[PDB]
Amino acid sequence: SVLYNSASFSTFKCYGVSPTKLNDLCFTNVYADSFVIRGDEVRQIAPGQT
Amino acid sequence: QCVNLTTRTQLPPAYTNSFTRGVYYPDKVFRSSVLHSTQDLFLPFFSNVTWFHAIHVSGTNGTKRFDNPVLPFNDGVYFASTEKSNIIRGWIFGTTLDSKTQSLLIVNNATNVVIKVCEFQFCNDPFLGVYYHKNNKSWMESEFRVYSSANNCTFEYVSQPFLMDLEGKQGNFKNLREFVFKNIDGYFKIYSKHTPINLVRDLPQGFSALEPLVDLPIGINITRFQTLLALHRSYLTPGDSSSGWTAGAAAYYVGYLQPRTFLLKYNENGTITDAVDCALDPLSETKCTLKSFTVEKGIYQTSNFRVQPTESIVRFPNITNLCPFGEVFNATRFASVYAWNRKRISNCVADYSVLYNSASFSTFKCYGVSPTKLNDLCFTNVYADSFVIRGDEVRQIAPGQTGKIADYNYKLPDDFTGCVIAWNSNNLDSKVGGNYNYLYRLFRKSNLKPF
Amino acid sequence: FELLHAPATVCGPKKSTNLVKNKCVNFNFNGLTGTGVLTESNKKFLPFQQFGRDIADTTDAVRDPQTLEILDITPCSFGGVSVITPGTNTSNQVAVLYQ
Amino acid sequence: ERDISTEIYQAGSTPCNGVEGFNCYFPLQSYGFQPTNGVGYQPYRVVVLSFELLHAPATVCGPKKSTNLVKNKCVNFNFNGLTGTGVLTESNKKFLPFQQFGRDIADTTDAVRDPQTLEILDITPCSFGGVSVITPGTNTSNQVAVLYQ
Amino acid sequence: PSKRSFIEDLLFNKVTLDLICAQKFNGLTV
Amino acid sequence: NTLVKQLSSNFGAISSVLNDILSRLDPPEAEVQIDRLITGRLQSLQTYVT
Amino acid sequence: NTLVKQLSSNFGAISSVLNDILSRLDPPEAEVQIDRLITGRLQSLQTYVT
Ligand SMILES: C=CC1=C(C)/C(=C/c2[nH]c(/C=C3N=C(/C=C4\NC(=O)C(C)=C4C=C)C(C)=C\3CCC(=O)O)c(CCC(=O)O)c2C)NC1=O
Ligand SMILES: *[C@@H]1O[C@H](CO)[C@@H](O[C@@H]2O[C@H](CO)[C@@H](O)[C@H](O)[C@H]2NC(C)=O)[C@H](O)[C@H]1NC(C)=O
Ligand SMILES: *[C@@H]1O[C@H](CO)[C@@H](O[C@@H]2O[C@H](CO)[C@@H](O)[C@H](O)[C@H]2NC(C)=O)[C@H](O)[C@H]1NC(C)=O
Ligand SMILES: *[C@@H]1O[C@H](CO)[C@@H](O[C@@H]2O[C@H](CO)[C@@H](O)[C@H](O)[C@H]2NC(C)=O)[C@H](O)[C@H]1NC(C)=O
Ligand SMILES: *[C@@H]1O[C@H](CO)[C@@H](O)[C@H](O)[C@H]1NC(C)=O
Ligand SMILES: *[C@@H]1O[C@H](CO)[C@@H](O)[C@H](O)[C@H]1NC(C)=O
Ligand SMILES: *[C@@H]1O[C@H](CO)[C@@H](O)[C@H](O)[C@H]1NC(C)=O
Ligand SMILES: *[C@@H]1O[C@H](CO)[C@@H](O)[C@H](O)[C@H]1NC(C)=O
Ligand SMILES: *[C@@H]1O[C@H](CO)[C@@H](O)[C@H](O)[C@H]1NC(C)=O
Ligand SMILES: *[C@@H]1O[C@H](CO)[C@@H](O)[C@H](O)[C@H]1NC(C)=O
Ligand SMILES: *[C@@H]1O[C@H](CO)[C@@H](O)[C@H](O)[C@H]1NC(C)=O
Ligand SMILES: *[C@@H]1O[C@H](CO)[C@@H](O)[C@H](O)[C@H]1NC(C)=O
Ligand SMILES: *[C@@H]1O[C@H](CO)[C@@H](O)[C@H](O)[C@H]1NC(C)=O
Repeated sequence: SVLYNSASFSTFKCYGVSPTKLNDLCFTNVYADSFVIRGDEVRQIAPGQT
Repeated sequence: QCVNLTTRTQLPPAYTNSFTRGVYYPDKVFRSSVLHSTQDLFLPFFSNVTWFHAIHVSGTNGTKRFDNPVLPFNDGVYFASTEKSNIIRGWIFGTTLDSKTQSLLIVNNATNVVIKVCEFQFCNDPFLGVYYHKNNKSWMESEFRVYSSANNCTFEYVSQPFLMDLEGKQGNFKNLREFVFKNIDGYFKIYSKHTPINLVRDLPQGFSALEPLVDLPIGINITRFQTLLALHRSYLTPGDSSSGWTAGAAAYYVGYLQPRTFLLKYNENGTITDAVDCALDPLSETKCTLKSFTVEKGIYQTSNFRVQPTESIVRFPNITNLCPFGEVFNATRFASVYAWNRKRISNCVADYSVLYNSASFSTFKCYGVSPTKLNDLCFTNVYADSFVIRGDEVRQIAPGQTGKIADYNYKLPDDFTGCVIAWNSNNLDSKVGGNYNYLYRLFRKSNLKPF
Repeated sequence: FELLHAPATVCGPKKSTNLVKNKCVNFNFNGLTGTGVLTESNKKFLPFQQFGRDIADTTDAVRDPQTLEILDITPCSFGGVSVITPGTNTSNQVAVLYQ
Repeated sequence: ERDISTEIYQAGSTPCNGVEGFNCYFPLQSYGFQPTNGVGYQPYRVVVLSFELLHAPATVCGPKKSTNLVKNKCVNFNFNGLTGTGVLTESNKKFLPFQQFGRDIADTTDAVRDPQTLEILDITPCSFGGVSVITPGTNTSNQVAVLYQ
Repeated sequence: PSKRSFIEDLLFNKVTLDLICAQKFNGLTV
Repeated sequence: NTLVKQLSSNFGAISSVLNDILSRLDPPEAEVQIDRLITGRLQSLQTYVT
Repeated sequence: NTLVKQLSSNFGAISSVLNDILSRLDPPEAEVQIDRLITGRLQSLQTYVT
């Protein structure tokens, strides 16, 4: 919570889990990806979205 | 480090009935006094498993087998070793088994359980070697010839030290060590089981379940593997390194997993004691349908079936309506740049594919659509345009591209579904005295609208 | 190119494959998709009629576009499976019935 | 899945064999990024977080003040996200070392392993029941009896 | 061939018991 | 007969033919159409059983 | 026993436990999931009563 509150990311939306609830749940071995894309593609990453 | 051995004797492979071994705990949830039906990777019951045994047959030119071949991995492996003198030692997993790709290595080198995933340049005949010294009557590890190099690697684990016996034991095989290796979703899952037995060959008919041990987070591609044996060198094996050796008696069995559905019986302590394979024979299918190990007498409806279709045919009306599409291209005379001709095509069948490859244009490029896709879609009131330019305007003539006055004459739309088909014309548009027939625009008052 | 303004006028460069009968396969006659046995027919169509039907709107006939012939439709055989057992206590044999 | 292969694209019916000739394109193409461009040209840094659940003992999650353990009185609990209510008591069903929690016929959890002290506990939902009223009729009187079943 | 009496024949011919293949298309068995 | 006739009904889907929906629609949009057809036919079968 | 076993199906939701759905979702996004689960269990209970 406090992490993304300060960072002020422009694009942020979470699927299948609420961002406010994220502090409560417990996971196993969270992954993290990272790359750089063109502007249009930033509005083009989503599950089942061609 | 390589010592590629000799003196091997040829022998056909041997196969064995696997009986009902190979059941493991598929989930980490306690259950008691229930029957659970689940589908997963299991070893099918009563399957032919490959039996590789290392033994030195006495006599003149006796059968000397040192079987450490490359075995495909497929989708999982069941590996059961029957042992009395500690010959089977470790496993090597990979795809190309050289420095080009990562290669997992598990080894039990008599002191630690060493797990590495390093880009080893593995030898053709990797092994470890135990030397027996006659005076002290002691057995000691002496050769470690597995990998020539080790680089570019991330995971590594080493366990606590121990001192393992290395004596060559006579008699009969008595220890049974059986393992299951799976590779799912970046996880290398290992299951194991250990039991005292007494048998000279084959597998015991007793049933046993296998308990998870570790799930290594590796995430490497694996398609082949190999096992490692501990050979014996002493005064009884004269010769060089390649021939002066003998192999202690050992045997291991390899079986392959397949996706199957099992009915598993949990006891009151939660240890799996029985299982039923739901695709072995009609009786087992009935047991799985009825969800019990006991069925009374009668007739039971158990499944359905169908005759699977074997081929597929597609029939469409005989095509007899060709297009004049190729006729506009075969134009004896081309129009001017400003007076670019527009052709309308409708009530026909698009046939771009044959024209594309056969003509072999100099500059064929298309944006936003593939030619094959163009055959699989529809268009309404197809339009065709053509003109003549020079070499430099070819770069200029493009979607969303500006340029000179001639480029401004025919401005492509910024968003325009179309693509360029240009070809050179030197043997037909060249005149020794100068071809002044065609005229263009070099200076214009303003620009022009698209199309 | 343009679209979504009028009924389509140029479409579908279509390839055709050979015809097989007496073995149930996937078929496609002018977009009529399905599976089954193709066989010769005796029912006669009027010149403009493409494919027949039954009381329950089941396609039990078709006309081949190229050779102008009437073929039937008869599904791949299927049925239930039954196991006759004398009891797991008494014996371990079974007899299988395909219905 | 990831792909770093760099081989000549061969859509056309011509064997390129790494010639980069006609109808032999190179499938991987480069961006062009300059600050003086359009509104949609600016590069974006995308970071995708991915989770997975109910596959192992929990190892990554937030900092909540773990409280003391109270038993024999049915209270709210939260064991690694497995929320619920019920009586917690000592368990006699032995767990194998790799097993975490047990379930029942109805796929309901009735046993858990304590993440801190590494001990097994039972979960039995609080006592509950139905209530019935015995009445002689408001025409006669207004006394009633209650039956807990 | 079937040892049925006269009245049984008269009763069997008054009740009329392809529709079966049409219904057989979608996994309906009798 | 009626149990068969219920097959030739959209039940709110785009097309009553199961294959023709998936032939011209992406997976995660056609999923809801197939899920509507499934429950329609399931109710039409439950009625006959009762 | 069939009723009890039917109690633990997905019916189209993400998971079959109401507590799990409530734990990781905002009510505006959990309402539809819970609605699907409710209609499934309601159909099951009506079948049992009949
Ligand atoms: C590869 C050949 C191999 C050898 C020679 C081997 C020997 C070996 N394993 C032992 C225990 C054990 N060995 C293991 C596990 C392993 N041990 C390993 O070498 C590896 C790689 C694993 C893990 C995958 C375990 C878990 C035990 C304890 C068994 C028990 O007491 O329950 C023991 C002492 C107890 C005994 O003999 O019963 C020996 C001598 N184990 C082997 O697997
Ligand atoms: C199970 O084991 C192997 C699987 O490869 C098969 O072995 C064959 O055995 C026959 C004799 O029965 C030999 O003639 C063949 O040459 C063997 N195949 C080899 C060596 O590749 C065996 O047939 C398999 N059994 C079944 C029923 O498939
Ligand atoms: C078995 O393998 C382990 C792992 O390499 C060996 O342990 C290493 O031994 C060397 C020898 O001096 C040390 O320098 C390393 O620090 C050890 N690595 C450890 C402890 O992680 C072990 O020696 C091998 N067994 C034998 C008999 O050599
Ligand atoms: C994982 O397994 C192997 C290792 O890379 C790959 O299979 C190879 O595929 C190429 C191209 O199809 C072939 O030329 C090789 O012969 C294959 N190797 C073998 C041993 O058959 C496979 O593609 C890999 N897949 C992924 C996703 O990494
Ligand atoms: C950049 O990284 C630093 C690391 O100290 C961090 O403090 C800062 O918040 C980061 N900037 C962001 C997340 O915008
Ligand atoms: C490995 O075996 C090959 C096969 O003949 C041989 O040519 C090579 O010399 C061997 N490598 C050694 C002995 O190091
Ligand atoms: C027997 O093995 C031990 C191993 O430590 C060695 O020290 C000893 O020298 C060996 N015996 C002889 C006679 O070399
Ligand atoms: C392998 O190691 C070499 C060092 O010799 C390094 O240059 C190379 O990048 C490494 N490979 C990978 C995939 O990192
Ligand atoms: C189950 O566990 C108990 C408790 O130790 C033990 O006495 C018994 O032998 C075990 N096995 C069986 C089959 O009950
Ligand atoms: C028409 O053009 C095509 C390709 O441009 C060519 O193959 C064909 O021979 C031409 N037909 C003529 C010139 O009659
Ligand atoms: C198509 O080809 C077949 C095969 O000879 C022929 O009988 C038919 O007349 C042709 N034309 C049409 C429209 O089917
Ligand atoms: C059948 O079951 C009965 C009672 O369980 C038993 O007495 C009898 O021996 C069984 N039949 C056989 C052939 O074992
Ligand atoms: C109860 O019912 C009787 C019968 O209708 C009526 O006469 C009487 O007024 C009612 N109320 C009483 C008894 O308080």
